Amino acid sequence: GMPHAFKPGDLVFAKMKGYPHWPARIDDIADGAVKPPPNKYPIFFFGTHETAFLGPKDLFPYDKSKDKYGKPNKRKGFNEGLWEIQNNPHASYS
Repeated sequence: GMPHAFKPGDLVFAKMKGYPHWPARIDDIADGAVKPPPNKYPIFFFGTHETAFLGPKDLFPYDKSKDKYGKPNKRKGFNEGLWEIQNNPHASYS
């Protein structure tokens, strides 16, 4: 097939119910691990230990959205996650 819209390493803000748009990346599925439902992706939330499966309606490509969503807030882990996406977005995190 053609390349998917999102691929491992892509940076986003990801939206979950109850939470502000959160700095995140598309992760690899580990060898042998559960794969997402169709047209979903494993999303690693910077500043957290959360990986969740989300679809595109909840994914805001980082460059388009950073001016609006890339602003400090005091949710736990948020500003740490902003630091990570800005300063070391491709490091090992878990």
